[PDB]
Amino acid sequence: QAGGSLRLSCANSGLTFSTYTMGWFRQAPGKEREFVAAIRWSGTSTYYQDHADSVKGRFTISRDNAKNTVYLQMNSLKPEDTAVYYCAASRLRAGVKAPSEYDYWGQ
Amino acid sequence: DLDVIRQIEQELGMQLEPVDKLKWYSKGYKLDKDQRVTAIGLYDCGSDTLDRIIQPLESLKSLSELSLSSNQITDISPLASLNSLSMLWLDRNQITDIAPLASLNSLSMLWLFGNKISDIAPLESLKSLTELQLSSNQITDIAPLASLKSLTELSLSGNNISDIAPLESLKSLTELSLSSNQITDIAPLASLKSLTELSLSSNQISDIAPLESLKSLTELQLSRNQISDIAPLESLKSLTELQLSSNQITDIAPLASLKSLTELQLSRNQISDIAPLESLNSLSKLWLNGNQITDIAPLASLNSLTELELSSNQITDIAPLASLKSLSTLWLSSNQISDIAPLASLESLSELSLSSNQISDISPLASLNSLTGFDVRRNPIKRLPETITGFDMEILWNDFSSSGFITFFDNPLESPPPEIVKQGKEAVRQYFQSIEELVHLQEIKVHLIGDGKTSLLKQLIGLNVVTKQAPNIKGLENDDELKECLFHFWDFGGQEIMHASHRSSVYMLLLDSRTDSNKHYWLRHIEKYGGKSPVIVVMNKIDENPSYNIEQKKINERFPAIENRFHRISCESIAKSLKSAVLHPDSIYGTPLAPSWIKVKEKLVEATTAQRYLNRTEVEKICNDSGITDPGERKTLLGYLNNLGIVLYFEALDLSEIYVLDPHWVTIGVYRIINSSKTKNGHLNTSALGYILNTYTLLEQRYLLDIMKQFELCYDEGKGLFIIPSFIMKYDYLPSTIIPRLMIAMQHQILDRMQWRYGMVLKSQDHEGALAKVVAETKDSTITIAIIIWYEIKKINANFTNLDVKEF
Amino acid sequence: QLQESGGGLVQPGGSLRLSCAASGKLLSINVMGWYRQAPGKQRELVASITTGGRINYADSVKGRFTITRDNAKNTVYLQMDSLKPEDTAVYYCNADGIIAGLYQNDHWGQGTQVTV
Ligand SMILES: Nc1nc2c(ncn2[C@@H]2O[C@H](COP(=O)(O)OP(=O)(O)OP(O)(O)=S)[C@@H](O)[C@H]2O)c(=O)[nH]1
Repeated sequence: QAGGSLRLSCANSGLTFSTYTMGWFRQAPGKEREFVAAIRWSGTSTYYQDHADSVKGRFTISRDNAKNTVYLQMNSLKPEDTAVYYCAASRLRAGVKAPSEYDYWGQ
Repeated sequence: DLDVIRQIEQELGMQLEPVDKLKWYSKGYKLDKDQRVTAIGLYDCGSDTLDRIIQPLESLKSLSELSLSSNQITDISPLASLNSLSMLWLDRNQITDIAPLASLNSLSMLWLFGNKISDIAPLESLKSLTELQLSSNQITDIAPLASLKSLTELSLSGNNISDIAPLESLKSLTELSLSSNQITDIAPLASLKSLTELSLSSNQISDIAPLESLKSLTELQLSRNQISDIAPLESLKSLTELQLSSNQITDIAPLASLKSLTELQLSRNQISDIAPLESLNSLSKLWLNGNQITDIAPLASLNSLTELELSSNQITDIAPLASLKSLSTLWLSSNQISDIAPLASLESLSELSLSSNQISDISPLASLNSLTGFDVRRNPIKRLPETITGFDMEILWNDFSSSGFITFFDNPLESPPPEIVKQGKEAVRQYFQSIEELVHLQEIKVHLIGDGKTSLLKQLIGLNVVTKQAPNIKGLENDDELKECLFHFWDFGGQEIMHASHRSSVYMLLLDSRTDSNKHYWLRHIEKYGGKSPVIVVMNKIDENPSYNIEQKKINERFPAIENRFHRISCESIAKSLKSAVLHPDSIYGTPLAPSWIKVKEKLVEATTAQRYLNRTEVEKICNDSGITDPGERKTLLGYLNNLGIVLYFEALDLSEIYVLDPHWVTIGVYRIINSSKTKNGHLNTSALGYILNTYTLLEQRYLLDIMKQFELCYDEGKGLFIIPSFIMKYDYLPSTIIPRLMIAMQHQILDRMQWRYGMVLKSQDHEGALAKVVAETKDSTITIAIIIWYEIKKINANFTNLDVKEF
Repeated sequence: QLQESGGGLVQPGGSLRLSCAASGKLLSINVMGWYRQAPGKQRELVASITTGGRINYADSVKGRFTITRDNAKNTVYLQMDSLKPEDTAVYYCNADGIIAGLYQNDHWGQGTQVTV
């Protein structure tokens, strides 16, 4: 419901991991895969950890290494912000914060 | 008569078929010369068959064979007038009384095992019997069979028989089944000599005294008893099979006298050595599990073995088992075996039990491609070998020993996760192939930009250039996200101190209520110089004026590197703002580069912390130590070394003596000479830099002299004179060093030594005579002109990126 | 004794063929069939067949499992199809007959694991 909560979990098993960054992209009406929140987490460490537009507090991003999962927490959801979320994996190791390198699309 | 047969057929609704020699499961009839019925089979015809067929049965007087097996009948009273029978099948029925079976004077074969009989008196007049099946009944005594001679096969087993003496009267038998009873003495079974098969299974027998008399036996079943001495069996060597299962025996030497024995079950005993089993080369099956035996070497001479059960024994070395080749099953679990190398030659194996041992390495069992069962539960296995996934089996983590399965349980599996190995063989293979199949920087610099600095030094517990880690910062050590992150803090302050060049950083702008008038200055400085670094504006000393707040929205929208990172504290949200600013795409904290780059960076730091200035030759040498010689690659490496503020590098040095340089000394050097109370007056002495400064010497003195002329900060004039200069044209963010750059033209228009340290006087030496003077006003951010000058001003301000200017 | 061949891990909806051969020691087989043990359950009949050709089914695997027998070579085959995940058990062989002149209505096999 409007301004509620919604935790989405995206799991990846047996892949590069270290050479991989997980980014969430929201685009329902062909919105050209707009960037929402990415994380280059390596164990307890985290390198990129950046947001866009709605920013933090509104949207929370976390990663747990216990089951190799990334969690997107939806809070104060604005009804017009209706879009479908996709997981994307970046693998290039030359140049941090690589949007165009999110080639391996998730589920 | 076939009419009688058809009558029976429609009464039972079953298709009786003209058949041949009758069997216990037969459901037809047998004819004769002139088509007379002699043999009839009623297999599973219902429980009401006997009372409904006896009139047709007695109708024909030529019947001699009756099969009513598994019909589940309770009364056999109708079986009285059919006195012409010879064979009778009555298996698996609920028959309790056999009294009607008295008038059948002729009977040669009687099958009655699956019944509930308890009294066998009525069959006392059955003279010419040759086969009796009476197993699994409730009988307790056998008197009436004494009168029964001419018996060849007898099965009295599964009853409560204790006395067996009348069997002595019977001496024609060939097979005797006497088992699952309560028997203690077998003394009657002495005068028998035609017996070939003897089944004296579960009983309380402990003294096999008379069996020596028997000599033609080929099968001897003696299991689940209390026997201890097998010396009586030493004399007899004709038994193809002799089973001695659960018992209490310690010596097996009498068995060594046998040579034609084929299958030997020797289970659950106290036998110590199996050396007597060293001459039985024809053994095909051996079951030796659950015993206290130590050495398997004497078993290295039975190459005809095919099945071997050695489980739950005290065997440690398996080596003298490599000789056997035609082995198919091998159960030796619950032992103390360590390595499984001397089994790699067992090419014919098809089922293994290696569980509950102290085995660490599984690799040797690799060539045994024929294995259809392998069970290694409860062993200290550490690493799973490649060939473990090369077998045509699926993997289970269950506690069950199943054929066609690779099984583990209770194993300290470290390298392969137990969850991975319990997922399946495919998961094991993917995990191992992934195992078969960069390095980040984690550093950042922070320049504190005042107009305060000690207040933010209170959060550190420094003349710029100080190093900290996540534990060092108070309020940001709670987050383990940035535990391994380096922080570099630089800070300065003053009026004429101006070092624009001392992303890849974070700038915390500092404000105070009295200095808010000059606020656009440092913000535009961050926008122009520095990089595209995140900016955090903080207002300090709010206690003196608790009612003053700046319009943070307007400056936040004016400067897009802020994004609402503000504080209004006096002397924490500072830690949150710092964390949210460090991890930004417009900054480098996590950047993936090759590890060779970090080795080169460490070597460069080691060289620069002492040398303090590298040569281009040495730079290339260190770069090619890792083989890197691409100008772009080396340029990016030096840029990441400089923008992080560990080893500086400029594109305007133009000096072959110094390529890169150490900020810990080469910046503090400029700091000392830029103000020493001798430059305050406006002129520095000829070479009295040793008076200013003093690891620093005269060679470094003139190194830095050349450096400061190269940075376009002063001019050497003549005779050791130095300037240090630190219409209506208005500049927002008046560059601090624009007068130092406009006063370099010293051998040009100058009247006589006339400089304000904020202005100067000029005297044109060109055509005609003109007197000029340019002076600056920091409080108004303006420049004045008294009357080439504009050309020099433009040439100096050209080194700015979108710097707004105003002319009046 | 009864020797069983088969078993393993099969995806749901798959198929299996569990074979069961009685040794030459077992002489007069009337009823031969298949039973199951689930984890934390009891033994229950799956199928039984007789020398005459009477089939007894468990009423839970009716129309799902098929029992076939050869009497010449005393062998039973359980052809199992569309295995729902409630069948993840250990299957056992039951026979009646005679070994060395003794008759028991319950001769059991070792058991074989079927997982889904
Ligand atoms: N006792 C005390 N003194 C303070 C406090 N805050 C500021 N001050 C005083 O302010 C002076 C320093 O002002 P500050 O804002 O740090 O200027 P600065 O950093 O030295 O100069 P700058 O150009 O880089 S901004 C010190 O003399 C110090 O005593 C405070 O919270 N407690």
